[PDB]
Amino acid sequence: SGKRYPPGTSLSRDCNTCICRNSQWICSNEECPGECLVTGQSHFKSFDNRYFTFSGICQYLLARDCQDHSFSIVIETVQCADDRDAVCTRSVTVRLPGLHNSLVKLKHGAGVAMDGQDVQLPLLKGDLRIQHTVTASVRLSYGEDLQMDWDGRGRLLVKLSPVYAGKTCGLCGNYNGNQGDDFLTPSGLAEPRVEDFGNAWKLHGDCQDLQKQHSDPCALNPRMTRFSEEACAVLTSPTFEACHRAVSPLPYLRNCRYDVCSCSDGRECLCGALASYAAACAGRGVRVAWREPGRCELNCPKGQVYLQCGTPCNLTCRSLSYPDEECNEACLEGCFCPPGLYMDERGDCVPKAQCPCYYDGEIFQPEDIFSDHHTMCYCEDGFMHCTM
Amino acid sequence: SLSCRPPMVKLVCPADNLRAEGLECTKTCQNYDLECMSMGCVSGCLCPPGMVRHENRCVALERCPCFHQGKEYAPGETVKIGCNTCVCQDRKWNCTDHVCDATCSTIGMAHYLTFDGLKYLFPGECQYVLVQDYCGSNPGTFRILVGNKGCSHPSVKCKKRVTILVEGGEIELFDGEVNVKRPMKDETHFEVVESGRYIILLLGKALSVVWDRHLSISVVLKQTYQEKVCGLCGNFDGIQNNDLTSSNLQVEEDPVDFGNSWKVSSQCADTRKVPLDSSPATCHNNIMKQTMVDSSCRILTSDVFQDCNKLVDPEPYLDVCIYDTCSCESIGDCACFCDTIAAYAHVCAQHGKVVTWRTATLCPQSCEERNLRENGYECEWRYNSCAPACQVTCQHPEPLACPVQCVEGCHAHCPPGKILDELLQTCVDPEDCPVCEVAGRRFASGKKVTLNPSDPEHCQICHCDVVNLTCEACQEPG
Amino acid sequence: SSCRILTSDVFQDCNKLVDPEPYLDVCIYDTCSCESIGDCACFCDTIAAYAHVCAQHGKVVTWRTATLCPQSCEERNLRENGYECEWRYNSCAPACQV
Amino acid sequence: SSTARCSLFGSDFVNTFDGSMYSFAGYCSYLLAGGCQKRSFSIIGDFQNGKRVSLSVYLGEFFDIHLFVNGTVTQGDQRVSMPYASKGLYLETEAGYYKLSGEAYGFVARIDGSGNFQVLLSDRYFNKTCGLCGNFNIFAEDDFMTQEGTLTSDPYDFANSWALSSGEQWCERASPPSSSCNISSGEMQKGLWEQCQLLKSTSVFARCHPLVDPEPFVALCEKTLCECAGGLECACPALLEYARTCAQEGMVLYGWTDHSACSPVCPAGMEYRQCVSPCARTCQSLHINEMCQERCVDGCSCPEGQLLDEGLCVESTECPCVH
Ligand SMILES: *[C@@H]1O[C@H](CO)[C@@H](O)[C@H](O)[C@H]1NC(C)=O
Ligand SMILES: *[C@@H]1O[C@H](CO)[C@@H](O)[C@H](O)[C@H]1NC(C)=O
Ligand SMILES: *[C@@H]1O[C@H](CO)[C@@H](O)[C@H](O)[C@H]1NC(C)=O
Ligand SMILES: *[C@@H]1O[C@H](CO)[C@@H](O)[C@H](O)[C@H]1NC(C)=O
Ligand SMILES: *[C@@H]1O[C@H](CO)[C@@H](O)[C@H](O)[C@H]1NC(C)=O
Ligand SMILES: [Ca+2]
Ligand SMILES: [Ca+2]
Ligand SMILES: [Ca+2]
Ligand SMILES: [Ca+2]
Repeated sequence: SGKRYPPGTSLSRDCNTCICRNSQWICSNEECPGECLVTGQSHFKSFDNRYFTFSGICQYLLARDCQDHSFSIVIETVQCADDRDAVCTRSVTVRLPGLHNSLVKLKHGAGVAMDGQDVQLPLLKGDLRIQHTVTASVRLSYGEDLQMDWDGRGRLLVKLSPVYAGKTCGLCGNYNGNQGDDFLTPSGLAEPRVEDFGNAWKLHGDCQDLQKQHSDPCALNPRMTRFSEEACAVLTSPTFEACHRAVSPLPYLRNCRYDVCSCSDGRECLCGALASYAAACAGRGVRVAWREPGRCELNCPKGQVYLQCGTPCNLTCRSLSYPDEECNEACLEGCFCPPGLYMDERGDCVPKAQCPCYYDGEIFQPEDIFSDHHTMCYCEDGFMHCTM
Repeated sequence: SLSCRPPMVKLVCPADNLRAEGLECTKTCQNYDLECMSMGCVSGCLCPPGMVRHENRCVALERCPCFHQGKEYAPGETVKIGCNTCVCQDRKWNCTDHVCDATCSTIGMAHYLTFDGLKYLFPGECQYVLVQDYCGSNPGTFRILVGNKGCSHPSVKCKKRVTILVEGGEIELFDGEVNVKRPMKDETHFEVVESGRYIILLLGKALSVVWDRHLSISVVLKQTYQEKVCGLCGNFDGIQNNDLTSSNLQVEEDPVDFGNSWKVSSQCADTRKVPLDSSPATCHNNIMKQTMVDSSCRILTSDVFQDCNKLVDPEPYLDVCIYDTCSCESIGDCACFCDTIAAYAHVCAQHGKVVTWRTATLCPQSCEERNLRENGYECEWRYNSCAPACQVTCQHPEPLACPVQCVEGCHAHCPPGKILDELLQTCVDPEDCPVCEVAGRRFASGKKVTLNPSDPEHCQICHCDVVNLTCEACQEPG
Repeated sequence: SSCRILTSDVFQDCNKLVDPEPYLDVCIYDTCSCESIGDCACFCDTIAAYAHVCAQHGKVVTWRTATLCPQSCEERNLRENGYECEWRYNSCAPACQV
Repeated sequence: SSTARCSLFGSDFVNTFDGSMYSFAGYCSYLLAGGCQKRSFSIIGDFQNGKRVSLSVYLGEFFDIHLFVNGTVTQGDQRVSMPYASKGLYLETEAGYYKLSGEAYGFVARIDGSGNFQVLLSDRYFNKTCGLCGNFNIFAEDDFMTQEGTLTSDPYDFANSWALSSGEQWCERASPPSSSCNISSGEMQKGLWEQCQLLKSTSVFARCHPLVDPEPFVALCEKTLCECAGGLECACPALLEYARTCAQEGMVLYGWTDHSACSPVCPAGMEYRQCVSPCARTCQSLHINEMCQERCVDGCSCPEGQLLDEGLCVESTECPCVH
């Protein structure tokens, strides 16, 4: 990347490692998980690191296990502004044949609905765990080979481990490492026109298929043409200097100008798109401090404080109830409050004195003496001390 | 109410089965293999299980067509994509497995299309390894190179130089013509076809080069290699996202660092990481001009290209159009715009889509001067959309391995009974060709090759310069 | 340099008769202002203007090549499917014929 | 015909190309007209708060003009003088009223002294445009086909579909105004019903009926004769439109303002004529003729002599020289 390294060093990509020996990096080829991403209005990413857009409004098949049928994902897409070139996600449906042949639905809130039933988070069933992440974003976790991300305002993500190498089919491609084959219709042939690909994965015949995927919605709103330039001009500004050599910014810039001219309010459409790039930079190692009072710093409530890179392990009051559980989480970004304070259910965070206990789930007040004939139990400080 | 048609029967949601997949999961031919959601059915009238809906018609059999490009195909109908046929037997397309012949390209001044297909930007000024065979653990037969000068910014400058190193030879080209600095050993495979606007140039069984006389470099490799090469065109493996494997054997994300790994002179000036923007230098803060250039590149999406747009994405080729001609000033000969279109038009021709997009008020391309040397204008040289490249001549009477179907340019058209020779510009009767047929068999017009090296006792050599029915004596080793 | 065709080997006859200096000033002025993206007539025309003035003083000139302002004439003889090719750009041809 | 006509007359009132009026008190810019498949241009009208300020033409991507109530004009943000002719758009004054002509692009816009946007548009755009002035079809009702394309019965949410925001301001849905007329009814409907009525009664208006219908015009006035306190003049805006709307059809009317007791505003030295030629023979003019075969346009102009010289009417004797 235009900088020198001594021999013997072992720099590491996110996927694997590489070592300098005789001016030649040696490298493994071992697989590593892929990600199909939805965001913006209609900007998609394949497993094989393709980018495109398909502003179709129907229940399309996002992804699916295709040699067996461990799961299947179905986006549902909607027009999302006065403009015709503004089609964002409403909801996504997930289907687990492995458990009940149930049907999970991710709702435009942070809400989820299983089989029509609204459900509290966490949702420990046998395999799938559904809990908030920052308390503003849902995360499904089926087994170990699957993740999801919040489909509230439509930023759906996935994590497919390499066990699914090449055996998926949908909008998101094969997950085979090949970026070129990705427009492969269900009838088994690569289509050069995106307008052919997405409409082949709708689930309803009544859905009109489109004919042209416009590139410049800014034409139909000439007012925003000026603004759309300077707005994501910061994307290439040296504010993001540290991860130009981590991921190609040029599409994320392209995906900005489609969104800001398209949506109703370009304020957040801008600042959701910039976070789109920062999230990818962070997913490779590089965090960026790109928030300002002008550049859309969120407003953590008075109980909370903004934080750049922190540990979502010791935050919730539940953690004191289940301390033994592992928290193999990253250094995440969001609204925390200082370490003396732990998060309470009511949006405030509190010291651990009045931090209730969640024994059997049951929300015991901080002082609850509590016992059968045979057991003997109390809630001290967030932990539930049982005996016999 | 309405009693639905006879060919199908009404359904009712049972009160027990949550799986009331009735009207909502109306299976058409598209969504049959696709799995559907359903809360409950409706009071609709759905086809029997043995059939589906088909455009307001419950087509009975599972014979309903196999779509491609949003178009019908009956079962049994075939489609030709690339060098493969492909039939839809039941409902999915069933294709062959003949991998086709890939093709590098230099569309404009500084852009590069890989074999597997990867446009990327790389303004360079040093000499670079376009493609070679000497890659890792191979013999290293051919070493096609490229060298540009004053070509970081596209303009009327940037005359390319190309030096191609095969069979221990040194033949190179620039400035309109080709030059042999060192002839190679096996002259038999050597071949040059100056036809139309191109210099078609074979070098062997599985190698061919094409040159537009101006900038473009379209080398064509056969099925032989299949990951035996590397350079700026990638590896030719089919994998499309591993074409940026630098010479130090690691994928790079930023192509400007990539091609720096492939420069020959390891001490010249490596290029500079440009800040990324949608506007080149001229179009930078020149929004007025920036629209006029934009509209002009929309010929790539015009009524005349509508056939080819469905096959080949114009979007890659558009990006080059806008990039070059902003940077280019296009004062005199405005080829820094005309060429980018011609590049797309030829790719269209390779897929069988000849196009006539060239008018008198846009990139005219006259052909009158060849019909000048004779005092009387016989008028045989006519410019033509895409006339075939591999014909027979006095110099090349035999048919040649023809990597390119047809090509643009001036093409001498005259009635039959006359074969073209380039020295005497017109076409001429066949007998006037200095053609050679020694001891009966049909071959070329006296190639300058010493046949029969293998057996000394059978060293029965017969050259032919132009016409002579001669045979030379072999010098004995003893 | 591009406008120095107006002072080139091919115009040496006409340079002695007609001053090219007025016509040069227009050349540089127009084509700077002009962007000359597609049909680059905002340069080709200024020269053609000078070449005709040269013709009026009896100095026919052939300055037009294939790599500079080509000016084909096939269309006609092309449309003439039966290519009896006749529409040959007769250089500076008598405008007033029968 | 071969032309169209939209009008934003008076306060909040609109006239589409096809005889469909309503009222709208917007809050920001709104697209008046332009292509819908592709836009070579676009006409937008900014509303401060219901009341209008600025007409503007965004010519594709690269050029813009903002002419506004006061009368001053800018290009981008740099205030330019007037007249002004860049990019094939001649920004001129006619009959004391400001004009923007886009004949290359097939439109003519203008404003009067009071502030009344008008758009004459070429028949090249039939069942083609779609904006706030409706489609240039024939149907004088379907002309509410939203930015998605939806026949909406409401004349209000429709206009709010064609909202365009900028970075300087992001605008919302305005609200329909709550009328104070509903309680302050009193005599104001009895004595003042007549000035709306005279569109029908008076003979000078009694002859465009086979061409147009005053019934919407009398309908749209009666709701706006109630907010203004103490004035018969409140009828003449809705009326003044009816004059032009008949005139555009090919049948002009004459001298109607003589007894109407309402003349449209114009600066000193001029008052409202009807059907003055656009080629006002001014002071510093060349005496050429029979090129100005243009159609005849209404507006205020000088007396019989009193040639124009820099926005005022001055006697022909005192024509200056210039150097
Ligand atoms: C493809 O066609 C061949 C030849 O008819 C047949 O043998 C094979 O089963 C087919 N395969 C598929 C996937 O349809
Ligand atoms: C031009 O060449 C094309 C392609 O070879 C051929 O189909 C066509 O007949 C030619 N036309 C003329 C006028 O020679
Ligand atoms: C026609 O053009 C030729 C070649 O330029 C020239 O020699 C000849 O004088 C011209 N004849 C006429 C009639 O203009
Ligand atoms: C009046 O003109 C001034 C100066 O050009 C401008 O700042 C202002 O916005 C105008 N106001 C109105 C109501 O047009
Ligand atoms: C109106 O335009 C639509 C869309 O172009 C077209 O389908 C229809 O025929 C047109 N109708 C009339 C009355 O012109
Ligand atoms: Ca794939
Ligand atoms: Ca490759
Ligand atoms: Ca003479
Ligand atoms: Ca209408």
